[PDB]
Amino acid sequence: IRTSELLKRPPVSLPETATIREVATELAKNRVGLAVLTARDNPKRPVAVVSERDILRAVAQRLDLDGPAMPIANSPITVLDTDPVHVAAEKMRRHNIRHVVVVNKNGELVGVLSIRDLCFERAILLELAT
Amino acid sequence: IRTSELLKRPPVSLPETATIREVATELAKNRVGLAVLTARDNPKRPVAVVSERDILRAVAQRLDLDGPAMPIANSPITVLDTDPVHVAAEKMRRHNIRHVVVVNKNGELVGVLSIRDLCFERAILLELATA
Repeated sequence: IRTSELLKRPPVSLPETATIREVATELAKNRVGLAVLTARDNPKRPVAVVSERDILRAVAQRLDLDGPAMPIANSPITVLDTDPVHVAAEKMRRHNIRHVVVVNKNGELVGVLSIRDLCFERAILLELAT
Repeated sequence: IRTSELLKRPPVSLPETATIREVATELAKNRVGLAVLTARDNPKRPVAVVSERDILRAVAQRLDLDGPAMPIANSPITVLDTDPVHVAAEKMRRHNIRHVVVVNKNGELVGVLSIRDLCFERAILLELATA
């Protein structure tokens, strides 16, 4: 199974100019945990990622949640749409993260894969198990 | 493999009167995503849960983050410390959640199990796949 085969929905993405609350709004609405911030010059080019974890920490620290999201963002960890799903599972495990950003050969955003997408189906489980 | 075998640290718990930001602070500190709210008269008894996802929604809705957490809380979805890990995975899948509250036979809080705990190690995946 390739990572593209498991991608059924578009990822949550926002311009790199997004506020913290704007990211939270899109994540809450789409019931997913990681948002991709995209370049001003290309909305399909990933620049950073913001997790619900980052927003949580912003709340803990009393940051202005209408301020910019980029300062709480981190560099994306990526796999290819062409990569076998075991590579996606390896990066989540080894980087201790619950998502990977799926990009194509040309570096454009294809989707985001969750550990939730890999762990529940028997066929994916058995593939990752062996 | 039992759920108790995969518990890492003591669970994040706060009394049921906790504010939203108090929950966020404790979760941020412990680097985990689910807090258990416990009964005022019994700190061992879970009454509700608040995850980073609930806090996310709170932010999106512009709630007073220094107001009570209970209104944004959910009923605890629990498993026993003696349950096989496939029971936890199934509860996560069927309730569309990424955590479960682990309790003992007397209903006391033992820990919180995450999807991270179940979904990385092969031996565990294998056991989830067999069920």
